[PDB]
This record gives sequence, C-alpha cells and structure tokens, in this order.
Amino acid sequence: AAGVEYPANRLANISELTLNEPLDVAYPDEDAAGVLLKLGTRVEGGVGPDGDIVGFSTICPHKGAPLSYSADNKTFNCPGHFSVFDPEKGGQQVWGQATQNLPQYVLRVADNGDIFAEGVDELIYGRLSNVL
Amino acid sequence: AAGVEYPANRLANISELTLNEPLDVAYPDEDAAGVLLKLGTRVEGGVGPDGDIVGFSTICPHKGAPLSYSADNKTFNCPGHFSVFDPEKGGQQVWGQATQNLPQYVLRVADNGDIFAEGVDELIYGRLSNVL
Amino acid sequence: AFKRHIDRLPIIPADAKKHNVTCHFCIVGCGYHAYTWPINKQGGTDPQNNIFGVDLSEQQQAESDAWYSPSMYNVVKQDGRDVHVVIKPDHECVVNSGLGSVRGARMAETSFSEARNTQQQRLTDPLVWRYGQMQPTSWDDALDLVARVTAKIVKEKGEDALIVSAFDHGGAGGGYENTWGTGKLYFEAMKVKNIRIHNRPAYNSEVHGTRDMGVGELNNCYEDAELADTIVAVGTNALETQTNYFLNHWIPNLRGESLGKKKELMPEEPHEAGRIIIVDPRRTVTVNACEQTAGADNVLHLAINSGTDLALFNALFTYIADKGWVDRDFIDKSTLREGTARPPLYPARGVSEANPGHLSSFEDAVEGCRMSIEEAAEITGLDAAQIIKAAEWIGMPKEGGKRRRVMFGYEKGLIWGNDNYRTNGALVNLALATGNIGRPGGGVVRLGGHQEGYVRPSDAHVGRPAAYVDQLLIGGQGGVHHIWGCDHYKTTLNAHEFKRVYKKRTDMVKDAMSAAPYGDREAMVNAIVDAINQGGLFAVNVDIIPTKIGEACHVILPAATSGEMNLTSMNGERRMRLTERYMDPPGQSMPDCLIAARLANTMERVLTEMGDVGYAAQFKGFDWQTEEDAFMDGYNKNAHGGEFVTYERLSAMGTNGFQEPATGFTDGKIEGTQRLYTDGVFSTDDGKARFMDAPWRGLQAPGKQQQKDSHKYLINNGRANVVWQSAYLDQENDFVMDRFPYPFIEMNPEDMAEAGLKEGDLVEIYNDAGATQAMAYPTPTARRGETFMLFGFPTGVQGNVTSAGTNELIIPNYKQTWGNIRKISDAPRNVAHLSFKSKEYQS
Amino acid sequence: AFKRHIDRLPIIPADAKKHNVTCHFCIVGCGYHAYTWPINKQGGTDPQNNIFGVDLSEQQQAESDAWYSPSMYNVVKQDGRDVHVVIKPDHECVVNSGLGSVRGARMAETSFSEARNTQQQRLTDPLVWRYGQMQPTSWDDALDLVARVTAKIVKEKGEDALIVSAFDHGGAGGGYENTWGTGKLYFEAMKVKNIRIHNRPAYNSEVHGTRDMGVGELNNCYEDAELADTIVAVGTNALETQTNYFLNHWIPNLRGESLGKKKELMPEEPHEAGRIIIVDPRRTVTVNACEQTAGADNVLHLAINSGTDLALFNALFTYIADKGWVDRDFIDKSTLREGTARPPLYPARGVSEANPGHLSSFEDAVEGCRMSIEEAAEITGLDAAQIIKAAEWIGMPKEGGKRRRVMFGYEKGLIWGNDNYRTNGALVNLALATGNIGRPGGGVVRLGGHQEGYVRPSDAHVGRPAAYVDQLLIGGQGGVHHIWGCDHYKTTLNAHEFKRVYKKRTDMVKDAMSAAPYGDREAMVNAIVDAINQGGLFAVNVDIIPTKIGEACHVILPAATSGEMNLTSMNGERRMRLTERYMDPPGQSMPDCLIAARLANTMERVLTEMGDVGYAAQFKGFDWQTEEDAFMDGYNKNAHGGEFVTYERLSAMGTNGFQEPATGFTDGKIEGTQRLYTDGVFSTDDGKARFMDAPWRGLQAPGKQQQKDSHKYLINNGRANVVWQSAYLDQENDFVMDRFPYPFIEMNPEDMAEAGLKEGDLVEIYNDAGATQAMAYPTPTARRGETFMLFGFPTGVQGNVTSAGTNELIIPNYKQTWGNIRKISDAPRNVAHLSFKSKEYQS
Ligand SMILES: Nc1nc2c(c(=O)[nH]1)N[C@H]1C(S)=C(S)[C@@H](COP(=O)(O)OP(=O)(O)OC[C@H]3O[C@@H](n4cnc5c(=O)[nH]c(N)nc54)[C@H](O)[C@@H]3O)O[C@H]1N2
Ligand code: F3S
Ligand code: F3S
Ligand code: FES
Ligand code: FES
Ligand SMILES: [Mo+4]
Ligand SMILES: [O]
Ligand SMILES: [O]
Repeated sequence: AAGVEYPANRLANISELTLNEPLDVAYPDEDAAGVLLKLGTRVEGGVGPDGDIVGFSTICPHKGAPLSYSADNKTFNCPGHFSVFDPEKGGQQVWGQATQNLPQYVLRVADNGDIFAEGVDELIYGRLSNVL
Repeated sequence: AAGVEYPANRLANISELTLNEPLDVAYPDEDAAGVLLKLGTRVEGGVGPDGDIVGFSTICPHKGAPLSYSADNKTFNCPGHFSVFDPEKGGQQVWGQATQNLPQYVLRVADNGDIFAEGVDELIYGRLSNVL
Repeated sequence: AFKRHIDRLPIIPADAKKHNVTCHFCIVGCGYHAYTWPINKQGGTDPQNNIFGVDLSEQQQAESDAWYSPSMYNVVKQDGRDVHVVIKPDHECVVNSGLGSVRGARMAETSFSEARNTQQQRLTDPLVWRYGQMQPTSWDDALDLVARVTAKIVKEKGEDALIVSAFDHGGAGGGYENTWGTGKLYFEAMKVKNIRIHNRPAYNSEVHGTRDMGVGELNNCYEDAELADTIVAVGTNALETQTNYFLNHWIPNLRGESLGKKKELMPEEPHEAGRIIIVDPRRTVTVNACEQTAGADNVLHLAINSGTDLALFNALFTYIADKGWVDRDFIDKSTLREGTARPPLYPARGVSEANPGHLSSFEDAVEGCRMSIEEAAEITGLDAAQIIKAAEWIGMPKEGGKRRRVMFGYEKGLIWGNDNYRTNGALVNLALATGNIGRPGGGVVRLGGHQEGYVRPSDAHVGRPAAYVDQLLIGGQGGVHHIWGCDHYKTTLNAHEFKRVYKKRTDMVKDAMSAAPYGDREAMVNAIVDAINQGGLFAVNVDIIPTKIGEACHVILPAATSGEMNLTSMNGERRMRLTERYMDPPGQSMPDCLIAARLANTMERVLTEMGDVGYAAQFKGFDWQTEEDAFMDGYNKNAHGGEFVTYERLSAMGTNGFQEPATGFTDGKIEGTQRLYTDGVFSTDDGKARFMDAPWRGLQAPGKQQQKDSHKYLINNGRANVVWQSAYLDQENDFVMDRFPYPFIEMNPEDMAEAGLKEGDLVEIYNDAGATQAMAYPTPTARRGETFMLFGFPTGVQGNVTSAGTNELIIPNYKQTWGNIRKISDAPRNVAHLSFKSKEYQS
Repeated sequence: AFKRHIDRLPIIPADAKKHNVTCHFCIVGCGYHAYTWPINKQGGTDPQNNIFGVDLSEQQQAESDAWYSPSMYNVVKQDGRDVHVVIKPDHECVVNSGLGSVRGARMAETSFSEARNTQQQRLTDPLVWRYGQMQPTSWDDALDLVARVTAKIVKEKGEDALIVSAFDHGGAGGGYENTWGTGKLYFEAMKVKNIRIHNRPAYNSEVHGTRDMGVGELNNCYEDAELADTIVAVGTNALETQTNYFLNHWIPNLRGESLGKKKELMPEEPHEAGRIIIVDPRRTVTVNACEQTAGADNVLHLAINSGTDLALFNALFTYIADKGWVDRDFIDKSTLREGTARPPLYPARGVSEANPGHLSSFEDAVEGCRMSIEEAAEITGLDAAQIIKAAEWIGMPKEGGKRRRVMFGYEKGLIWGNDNYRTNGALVNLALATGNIGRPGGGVVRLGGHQEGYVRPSDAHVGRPAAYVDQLLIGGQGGVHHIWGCDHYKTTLNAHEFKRVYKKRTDMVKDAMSAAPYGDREAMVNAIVDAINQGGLFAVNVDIIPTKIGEACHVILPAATSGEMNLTSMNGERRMRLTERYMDPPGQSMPDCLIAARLANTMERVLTEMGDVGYAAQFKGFDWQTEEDAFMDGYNKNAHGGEFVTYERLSAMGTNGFQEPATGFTDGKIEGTQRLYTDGVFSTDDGKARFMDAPWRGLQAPGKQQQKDSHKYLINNGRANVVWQSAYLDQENDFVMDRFPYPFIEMNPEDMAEAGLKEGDLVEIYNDAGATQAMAYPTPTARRGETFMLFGFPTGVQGNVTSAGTNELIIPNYKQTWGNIRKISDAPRNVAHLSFKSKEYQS
C-alpha cells in the first residue's frame, strides 16, 4: 500500500470538552500523546459547530519533550529548548527549534457528537511511520 | 513498508547473451515483459566487463503495445503511436507519446556470470506498483 | 535519461470526487477526468476499493483504463486542504477515445504542488518594482498603482497611449470567461486601438481570406477525417501538433478501419482506405507515420520549396477546373455567379492594403489563378507528375462518376507562410470547386493551435489593417503596456530588436521608480509619467509564471489558470466543454477575467478621485465575484445559441460536450451543429461563397527575397511534440528539459560536416534581423540547405532571426526565414546524455 | 500553517554508507552524519535491518538517536545514481551532543533533488547575457568570455580596474579550499587591492582592535562557557544565532548542571550556578531563556541605548580598576608596561585612520578610558545600580578571595555597532584586567557568524585602511566585477543607492552586448570594453542560485557547495572538521576552488595569446583536479601546524576533529590546542598584550547623529532563528517562507497604535539613505521608539535604510540606523495564516 493506513479512532465526545482546557488523548495509538482543545473561535483544522476543536501531538517535534499549554496565550510551550506553537494557527511554530509545525489531527464529528481522528499532517516525534 | 520491496531475481548469465541481440526476460514478475541487451559500448545503467548490458521493460509506457527492437539503429520502436526509445542513453524517449523514459532495470553481475535485477527506475505500464 | 524513481502511485478510491476536464493545451481538446480524494486516504487493489472496479493486484492489459503514468498524479490544494489528484484521459470521450498526449498526460505533474514541490515557479503574489528589485505586495496596492499610471497617461495622451498585448485563444490562459473579461475592459469600457494578440502583432484574423470568402475556418467535424477519400494536409505536422486528432481520426482512415463506417453512412458510392497529400517542405514524423500506416503508394508528400504553396494550389485549381472535375451544382447554387472587375493594381496589389486578394466567381478565379503544371513545377521544385497525381487524388471522380470527398486541413505552415491571404484563398478555391464544404468527408479547415474561446465586444475601432503594435513599441511610441498571457521575448517576430528596445524603454521607468519615494504614491506616479513622457514604457504583466518579458515589467499580477478555475472553450470541431475546477489558485492568484474586473473597479475608483466621473462610469459592469459571472455576461448573452448554455447544462454533457452553435435544449441535452454550411448557405450578405482570384506574386512580405538571396540556410521553425509552446511550464519539468536543454536545430548531416559541426554543438544562427542559439541535431531526413529550429524556447529564441516582415494585414511571416550558422561551442557537457538518433519510428 | 503530509520515512538500513558532516551553516559547527544507500533498498524495523540496532516498530523516547525529521531526508545524486540520504545530528559530537538547530536539521531538504524537486532554483549551467536574455552555455565559452574581458581591462587599465567581492568565511560557501583558490587567484597571481568581503565593503578585519592588542578573537573553548562564574554576552542573540553552543554549553552553566565538573576541574575555589550579563538594547528570546533557566535574579539585561557599549565598558573598566578587582600578576607579567604618549588629536581622533585607538599600559588605559558611573548612566540610559551590579558580577572576588572567572562573548551588536575599534578594545580591557584570557572559564571572544576557513596569500598590498569598494562602484569606478558567494543587493550597507547605480552601470554593458554579435567574440569583447570605458561595469557572479545582484550580471558560473564537495573549516572553538562529500554537484556546477583554478588557467591561456607571456606565467600553480588539491596547496603548506593535517587523518577524527593549531600527530590522532594564550604569551612581537586607551566620543560614523536626530524610530536589525542569512536556500523552503513571507519588523504595540498599524501591515521604512518594506510584528518586549527588522531578506531588504557610514577602518555600522515608518498596505491576505504571538517561551 502506497500510503499510511490511518485508523479512524474515537477520541472523545464534544460534550467532554471545556473551553480552553486540553483533554489528553492519544493517536494513532496509545504511545503518541496528544490533546483535543476547544478554542472558542473558528480556526484552521477546527471541527464541531463553532469550528474550534483541534487535535495536536503534544510531543515536541524537535527532541520530544512534552509540551505545556499556556491558557493565557493559547500556546504550546516546550521546556526543552524554548519552542512555542500556536494551535490557533494550525500549530504554527511561532519561534522554535523544530523543522515542523505541530502535527495536527484530521478530525470528524459524528451526529452523536463523537470526535474521530483519521490522520495527521506531519511526522510524529519518535516514529519513522505515524502508524507503527 | 515505506518503499517498494523489490525481489533480487536471476534473469540470465553473461554467457547466454549475444552482441546486439535482445533476450526476452521478465521482472519483477512473469507478467512484466522486458529484455536484456548487450550493446557493444559503455552505456548508462550498463553492467558486465564492458559496461554494456542493460535491461528494459518492452511494454510501451504510453498505452502498452509491445516494443520492437531495430538492430541497425539500436532503438526500441512502438507500433501503437510511433514512439522511439534509445537504450544506448538510459532508454530516453527520442520521440514519442509516453511521459516516461523507458523503465530500466538496476542490474548486478555475480562473480559467476549470473545477472540479477533488483530495481526499476520508472513505473512499468499496467501496474500502479512495480511490485504487485 | 531522466527517471522519476516513483515505484508506485496511490490508488484512486471508489468514492473519489470526479471532475470533467478538457486538456489545458492543444486545439484537439482531449477529454480527461480529474479525480481527487483526501490526503490520508487511498483506494485498495480490491475492485470495490478503487474507481475502476478492477483487481489492481495484477498486470493490466494494453490500453487499460485502470492505469495512469506518474505524470498524471499529484497533490494539490482544494478548498484549502491537500488532496490527491489524478488527471487521466477519458475512454468515453469521442475526441480522443482515451488517448492522452505527452503534453496532456502531464497536466497533473505541471500543476502547482507545495506538498510534492511541482511548479514552485508559479506566481503567488502581486509584484511591484520598488526599492531596487521586484517586491511582493497586496492586490489593493498593485492595482492602485497600475490604475493611477494608466489613468493619468490615458487622460493626458488619449487611449492610443495604452498598448495591449493579450491572448485571444481558448484553453488554459484563454477561454470565454477570460476573453470576455479582457475584451470587455479594453473594447467596452475603453476603445483600445493599439492592441495585439498573443501570436501576431496586430488585432487581425489569421484567416481573413477564408472568412471574406464566406467560409469560417472550423466548418467540419472530426469524423470527416475518418470519412474522406483523400486528406489534404497543408502546413501541419499533425502527429506532433494536433496529436490525437491525427491518431484517433486520421489513422483509422488510412488503415482502412473506417470502411465499415464509410459504407453505412455513404452507400451509393465506392470507398477505399484514405489517401493523404502532405504539403510541407520538410519530411516530418507525420509523413513517416502516414507511410508506415497507409503504405507509401497512399502518401503523397509534396516537399515544396518554402513559401510556394500558392503556386501549387493555383496549378491544382487550374488542372481540376480544365478537366471539369468539379461539383457543377454546388457552384451554380452556392457560389457567387456574377464576376466583378479586377482592381487597377492587380495582379501585384489589391484594391488596398485591406484587400490583398480579389473576390469573384469560379470562372474569373480560375482565369485569375491560372497557372500551368510546368510553371508550378519550376516554382515549387516539385516534379510535374507529382502535381498531376495530387490533382487526381483531389478531383478525379471515383468509379461510376461519384464526387471524390476531400478534407483540406491547414495550419501554420500556411498561415505563417507566404502571402497568407492569397494562399489561404487558393486552398479554399480547391475545396469550393470540389464541393467539399458542408458535406461528409469534406471541409476546408484550420487544424488549429490552441482551443478556441473568443467572445468580446465589437473591435470595429481597431481598423483593417490594424496597427502593428511591435513597430509602435520599437519606434518609441506608447506609454503603458498591459500584457496578458503571452511572452513576446520568446515568441514575437523580429524578437532581438524587440528585446533591445523594450529593455531600454522599461529601464527608463525602472530607473525613475528606484529613485522616487514609493510610500508617497503621487510622487512615484509622477516620476513614472515623467519617464514615459521622455520615451519610457510602463509595463504590467498578468501571468502564471515569471516570464521573460516579465523581467522588463514594473508590475506583475498573478493569475489562476484552467483547473484552478472553471473554464469553457471549444476544440477544432467546435466541441464546447466546461473544465470543472478541481484545485485552488496558488497563493493569491486570481482568474484573468476577475483580474480584468478588479482592474476595471480600480479604474473607476481612481478616475472618480481624479474628478473624471464621466470616464470612471465607463468602467462599470464588472461586479463579478466568480468566473461563471463572466461566462454569463459574455458567452451566454453574446454567442449564437448562447441562451441554451449554462455551466450546469454543460457539466451534465461531460467531456463530449456539444458542437457550437447550440440550436436548443431538450431532455437535459444541448443540441448542436455537427457541420457548418450543410445547406450551402455561406457567411456573406447574399449567402453565397466567393472564390478568390489570387495570382502568385513571389515572396510577398518585405525583405524576404533579399533575406533568402543573401543567407545560406532556410531557418524553418515550429513545434516539437514533447514541448508545449514557450516552455513556460516545461522549463520546470525535468522530463522535457532533460530531453532538450537547448532548442534543437535540425540539420542535414552533410550540411553539418560542411559547416564543421558535430551533434550537440551549440551554434549561432544569425542574419540581418538578429542572432540566437540552438543545438545542432543531425537529421538525415533534412534537405540540404534547409534547417528546422524549435520555436519559442527559453534557452534559444528562434524569433530573434525572424524579420519584421508581415503581409498587408500584419500577419507575421515567420516560416520564410533564412540565416547563417556558425559555431559557438563544442557540444556542452549538459548535452552528453542526449540521444541524437532519428525521431522516425522504424518497423 | 505549512505541513509536509509526509506520514513516514524510509529507514536507514544497517549497511548504509556513513559520512562525517559538519553543519553547512553557523559558527557552532554542529556535527552530523550523512547516511546514503541505494534508491530501491531500505531498512526495516527489526534491529538487524536498521543502522540503530533498535526495534523501530516502537515509539522512541525523548532525545532518541533513532529518529529523524522529514527535513533530514531526501534523495540525491551520488556518483550519478539516485540514493536516499539522511543527514542527522551526531549524539557523540561534543559540540552539539545530538542537537540539530532549525537550520542544520534542514540540510537534507535544502539539498538539490531532481527526484523530490527540492531546490530546483540551483544553478546547473554557466549563463551568459546574449541575444536579449541570459542564455545557458558551456564552461569553455563562459570562462573564455570572462578571461578576455578581465584580461583586456587589466592590461589597459591595471589590476585596479578589477573589483572583487568574495566570501572570506568557512562552511558552505567558504572553507579552506575555497578561500585558498580565490585568494591565490587574486593575491598570488594578481595583487587585487579593490576587493571586499561578503559582509563588509573593504578588505579589513572585523576585529582589528582585539588583534592589535595581541588577542586573536577565538582564544577559548566551548567548555569555558560551562565553567565560568559569569558570562558577559555583548551584542549577541545566541539562542537564535549561536543556538547549539548556547543550548549545549551555556544553559548547563546557568542551570547549575556543570557545578560537578566545575568543582572537579577547579577545586580550591567556590562555584555557583553561572550568572549572565547580556548587553543588548533589545530584550530577546535569549534574555527570556536565560531568566527561565537560571532565574531572573541571575540574569542582568543591560538594555543600553543603541550604540553606547563603549561608555558602559569604559565605566566598568574604571570601577573595576579603582576597586582593584584585577589580576595584578597577569597584568605585570603578560601586558605592556611601556609608558606611551597619546597622539596629537586624541581624544577625538587616533594617530591616523589606520589606528582609531591608542594602545597602552593598564594604567594609561584606565586614565584615558576613565568614566564615572553617573556619566555612563547618562549616556547608556542604564541605572547607576545596574552598572555597579555588572562590575561586581565581573570583578568581585569569590568567597576565598579567589578570582572571579568570566567569559566575555561578543558578536554583531558590538562589531556592527558604534566605534568598532574602540568598543572592541574597551571590552578586551575588561578581560585583560581580570586575567580572563587563556584560563578555564575565561575568554574574550567572537561568538561568530559563519564557521572559519581562511587561508590566503598575504593581503599586504590591500593597505590599511583598505579601499571602500561600494563607494568606488557607486562613484563610477572599476571596470570588471567578480562576485563570489555574496549578494550585496540584500546585505550591503546603503543598499538602495548601491542597487540604483549598479543596475545603471551593468545595463550599459548589457545594452552593448545585446547589440553586438556573439559569434564574433572579439567584437563582443570590444563592445563590452567600450561600454566599460564609458562608465559601465561587466559583472560575473559565482554562486549556487540565481541571486539578486545576479540579475544585474553578464555571466553566471555555477558553484557546487559543501556536501557536493569535500570541505574543511573550524568552529568558534577552532575545531577543524572535514565534511566528507556525499552527493554530486547539480548539473555542471563545480567547487569554488576549481572555478578559481579554471579561471586562472583561462587567464594564462588568454594572456599568452595576447602576447603578455610574463604576466600569463603569474597564473600558473593551478593544476588542481579535485578540492583536496586546493587543501594541500593551501592549508597544508601554509597554516600553522598544517603539515600534520590531511583529509585521511581528519576523517578518522570524525565530527570531533581537533582544535587548531595542530601541534602534532600520534597514534592516529591529530593533536591540538584547547585554549590560546595559556602561557600568557600574546600575538605581538614582544609577547605582551596591550590595553586600549579608548575614550568615548559619541556616535563615531559620519551622519549617524544627524540620522538619529531627524527620524522617529531606531531600526535595529539582525537575525531570526528560523531564517538562514539572505534566505538564498530558504526562499524555496516552504517551512521558512510560510512563517515569514515578508521580513518582520518588531514593533512595540503602542508604537503600532500611534502610527495606526495593525499586525501584518506592510510598512515602508524610509530615511535619507533610502526606503524598504517590512511586515509589522507586534512585540510587547520592544521598547517605545525601537523596532527591529529582519536583515538581508529578499522580500524586504533592511540594508536599503542603512547609511554609507563606516568607521575609519571601513567597518559598516549597520546597527545604528534610524528611520521613519509609514503604511504601504493593510495586512496582505498572504499573511492572514501567520501567528503574531510572542516568540518568548512561557512557563
Ligand atoms: N538563525 C541564524 N543564525 C545565524 C545567522 C543567520 O542568518 N541566522 N547568521 C550568522 C552570522 S553570518 C552572524 S554574523 C551571526 C550574528 O549573530 P548576532 O550578532 O548574535 O545576531 P544579530 O541579530 O545580527 O545581532 C545580535 C544582537 O545585537 C543587538 N544589537 C543591536 N544594536 C546593538 C548595539 O548597539 N549594542 C549591542 N550591545 N547590541 C546591539 C541586537 O538587538 C541583536 O539582538 O549569526 C550567525 N548565526
Ligand atoms: S492531450 Fe492535450 S495537447 Fe492536444 S492532443 Fe490531446 S489536447
Ligand atoms: S545545527 Fe547548524 S546552524 Fe548553527 S547551531 Fe548547529 S551549526
Ligand atoms: S525538545 Fe522542544 S524545543 Fe527542543
Ligand atoms: S502505445 Fe506506444 S506510442 Fe502509444
Ligand atoms: Mo498558435
Ligand atoms: O495559437
Ligand atoms: O559575519
């Protein structure tokens, strides 16, 4: 098969998300930490009725330190080497050491409000294939 | 599996080939017709003591007609829509309708004269993967 | 050799989005589909997991619908998201029957892709010359600047100070939406006189002759090439240049495949395999392919002397009329019966520069054209028997005295050949005399170049003859130049002089712009106008890449081409299709018709702020937000049968579309016109065709005979199969550029030996017009003294050695060119990998 | 945001070919490996099938060696075959310990790949201006043209009519082989005076001050940053600009991680976590990072007024000397004790333009430099308490009465700052006074830019001060310009004026070329020379891409860069490594040293043919066939310790190399020098270091005070972390250009509000020197009135607004720039996707 076969995994329900508080998930398997985040304004890769729910890897694509979230600024921040990623702009590295903007999940909301992930737009730290 | 896994397949022995006379072969399976051909001079992709043995698909990459070989010219020729390929120059389409130069085999000569193929440098007509 | 090393391709899934796509490129207008589907998904080899319902785990057979070349695959943005795309030829399209040429089959790989890094040269942002280099900026900034300079020059100097160069064609960089948009701006909002077309330096028709005669140039259908007894192919290299018409319609005729079809549609008469006459000084791969398909007894290659077609046609006309091998009732009924007296300067010149030929009756035309076989053999260099044979294959009745059916097909060998008006006419004479217009297996037609997609307001103000734009420009005239979708640096005539002067005049404005403050816009505008008043030129380029002429321009505006937008055009059979948008324009680039609209909106605002409210209001009627708004304001309202056509109805018809003009709409089908002139009623006031009294008068255009007498070689020029046009896309396509890094100049091996050249040597071609370069390609089929150089090529421009010479109607005579040749360098290392072998298929 | 949609990468197989690779880019010289293996082979996930011996079916943990980003993968030509390549950082290299910066880690993706379409802008063929445009051609042709013009001009006018601009640095686009080839051509074969360097417009040193004092500017080791009590970082933004040195060596000090090692190597004194003084008018991500790692109480950010470093340092020197916080024994033993006399024009002016400051003993320097705390607080804008605190952090003995160890590191904030000579010396005074040279935890060093790789013949003929080349060119002088590996259009000072004149003078030669026949080369050469005599300039570019200045040039020669050749250089610790070639030069491109040699051979031939045989013979000594031949003729025969170093020996040392100079070779190891000056014997005739009597005299460069007084904002300028240099590679890298399509200008948000600007707005920056554009980036940390614009950027060049002002030794004072700001356009749509959030990591 010419491309990676992503599984369509249920991550959570829209009802579980509180505005601006990340919810720890994992995709495309259990060893690849990420978060779903409702942002309160329509954004790139955002789903749900307000267009504002995004999913990212929270593992720094530079050297793999886990990223912290600043609620005041709405950014991911790396304590490794000071990188900053903006989940309001597709994960754009505002300033940092990675050669990649933050890997972002392709999300879909079903009619019951369940949130699925069916892909990732960049290579997840620590794996040479996003699906191992 | 990120790339196509090509089998390394015995095709013939250096001794089976006569100067300027193609020998029918198939690679990477029985359904993909090709030839080996010993050209008399050092050429692109050529193996053996004289660097003159090359291998090519003989199925036109335009629309699949089997290519004939003209010995006087050292070209492959298509009866479909008049394409001409030069195996003395890596199979370059001299004039034709294909968007590809003639798929050529990565060849190796063993210490015992045997000729292996372990690669092809373009997409063979009639398959969306060179290994099926 | 260039090799992509792409071992496998993603498989089109079963649920992929299907879009109808006409080929971006040539007149044939082959049908394709683009299939797109999200990144992160794919099809499988199991039949219900791909679009083909075929098991992709096993080797597909010849001509399979379930395969595509890597050049057919890419990744593109679509509504802001990356999607896989395959652009693949349609088996169900009657034009092509699934053939995709070397050009069309690379539409995907010549699309813009960030993800796979294809065509990264594509324009994304408006660019303005400021701060000493080109600098990106906003649309509002760039249009503002353009409008203010344009407005000021035109207020101070009249609209004549605005010079325009623009596509008039269909397909990518053309089409009904885009010809309407540009046309409306320059001809409705303004009355621009100093406008020229992408391929000729004045606002003229290529074929004023056949039009004046009442025979519009696309009068037949492609089926007529399957049905004719004899194809007459003048100044066409159709296997290279109208590829899939040749392969999917002409070849079945020559091979005998269409005999069952001929017999069913035309019993009551005998039919054999098609025979073909090829009138071309050069033996081409088309000639070879005809010989290999029909046998040599069935192919008459008339290797005429360059520029002698008129002599040949007049002889053919003479011999056919004297034999009485004509359609007597077609003449009495459908052609002009009362002759009219020759104008006083005939035969050397017409009534005026506007009318180079004399229109009249059949019998007057025969006596006017009259030329014996022996005179035409002298002039053409043909043998007397060859000319007689061709008159036989055109005119002689078949068994039982039934009319021989003949399709007469011509292209640039004639149109850019000698004495265009008269040559065009003399060929139309052959077709009218033999009743071969409006009937099956007939036609006297352009084989064509680009697709067609012309709808514009009246051009009556332009005049006939129209202004010779290049000469105004070279001579220091004009102030502002808008250039849309053409690159004179690579493709105009007399191109070396054109470039010297264009650089110098645009440099004056560049130097003024660099020295003036930009943030103070009024001061920048005034500094430009002062430079224009001293002889400079302010120049704006609307294109999809960084062009060669673009390097002289002050503002560049990024365009969106076909597939990034919806587009309509017709093929050489009048077959109108809608190409359905399947991808996004790169960065902020915008469809040409919408560019013209935004420019009109800006002109309005600016002219208003200047207090010229009356002039401002001429620029209304450009509120369009999408290209379909241009289709509806233009085509729908102005084409014959325009009422019947909409995007929705066109799309429903698919790649087969319908043939223009539309006659109605019933049962979800647009009803069209298969052939023109079926009732023998021609495009004149009285409905009669005219013949043309069109005597041979030598090389007609100024300086041509002196150029021939004073240089060693014919520098014939034109197309290569592998190269599309000026290589605008192809220059970032390794498959094409690995084949020809330099343009080839075909040379006879002995001529090369005489001149001290070897294959691959870089040579200077030079004459009184200029100088250029090309790579010597030994071509055993070339006649001694006659070379052929690839036109339009960025790494060696042939046009540099074409003179300024045009016919009376300002038609450029590019084919009659002569020059000297001398070596620049031994074969360069970047050419060591090339094959210099014959392009002819061998059996 | 840009996303590659690369879901997986080919695995490096166990049997891949391994190559030692020094980062192409910055001073730090991080070690990498390039693994290549054949297209059509691959590794697998089992330990025995990959190069790591790890099961890659499992997620790897933080800092895994068994991972690489998409930017570290490509496919490249190697000995004519396509191979996979991974270029990944070396865990075992003591310089970076596996770190790859944002620039280093994209070496693979910014390499040339025909198969994956990266860096299709790379030059492949020589190009010559002929027939109206640039045209490709052969080496033999292009070199012959260059040598004939160059030779004719030099014979008629002297060597002074040849103008040269070249790299003098290391790494890609420099290095020992390349500096030697070019230096031998222009300084051995010729005595070229009118030569400038890539970053400065005359043939000077950046740091004549420290060198005159006997202190070579790279005198310490990187470990010293780990070992200091205090780091003083002056005019550096090391997190962005010396990234991995900062992260792998400074951070562990500040974090206290190096305490173990400190107390190990220097027991017998107290150690605490390092503290850091940062002298920089701007609060950078460097300042922020330091606070976050060490705590704000251990970071002293002296946010000085732009260009006031000298007053601060002279105050610190005074205070420290008065308190006796000095190393008396080092001063008595290792520094000038000689009394001397201040020159007649002190303090305003040195003894001449050659010597802007006065070299003296400790005691005379203290009295000459003497400045109170109050006076420096007035000048710098700093509080008295801040300056006193810095003096304590530098000089206050530790608990035992033990000498406080201090690393002084400086870069372009100082060097392109005010009064380069005096400011450099004043900082060196501090390191001299505190005995912080030649000892662990010490040093007074450049933090550096590029790597270093200079070996050349004597430059003695150049003079001191050397010729101001941009001013010669702007004033109409010089005849031929050879430009190697630099692009003044983007990076010189007074760049707007430079570009206006440069275009005009090159246009003259272009206009002459386009009108003369190329195939008669002697006529071409004569037309060129006549155009030069009228005021023109003939300009030749050696580069790897089409450059901005290249658009004005008449010949372009394609160079091959590091990785496509073997290359040697050292880092800011003098660590010399060999980068082992892993790929082929694109097309016909060739390494700079071999271009120089072929140019030398062509000059010998051309001069011989002209009859100047004695002059021709000066161009012998260039029979090189491979770059190792230039290594052996240059470094090996001329560097101190050269005889010990060869490619084979370097290769065995790996990415750790050795530190220059080599002292010997034993048991397969080149032995080296960890620190300079450990014996207290300095680089002067008498072995003694001089202090500098270096009084404050305001803004030294002409016009600077007037520029500041008559314009609203400081236009500070410099680097961004994500961007490499003038974005020569970066402009075809979507990860970089998607982040900043325009150069940013950082602006205080209130400053924005008061000027009516919003984030993303396109603004014009303008002053007496010229104008340019940038994109407003709201920056809360920016001070009111102080902006910072990214330098060197193709889509908005900051240099345009830098004046022509230099110091006496022709050092370009780029950092002191003031100008006005006004809006050109509202935020363009092509920046709607950008984040404009703070670049500062938040805890
Ligand atoms: N990411 C990246 N790193 C690089 C480069 C790159 O292009 N990109 N290029 C390399 C090159 S060639 C060089 S030369 C170095 C440059 O390395 P640096 O000199 O560290 O970088 P700059 O941004 O040029 O300037 C550094 C700091 O000097 C400050 N400054 C400005 N004016 C003054 C002043 O009057 N006094 C003082 N004390 N400070 C001042 C600025 O605010 C800025 O933060 O970086 C190298 N490293
Ligand atoms: S594929 Fe395209 S180029 Fe012409 S022959 Fe068919 S239209
Ligand atoms: S990776 Fe390269 S850019 Fe500098 S920090 Fe290291 S050398
Ligand atoms: S691990 Fe995230 S910045 Fe280095
Ligand atoms: S099938 Fe070979 S040329 Fe078309
Ligand atoms: Mo055309
Ligand atoms: O055309
Ligand atoms: O530098």
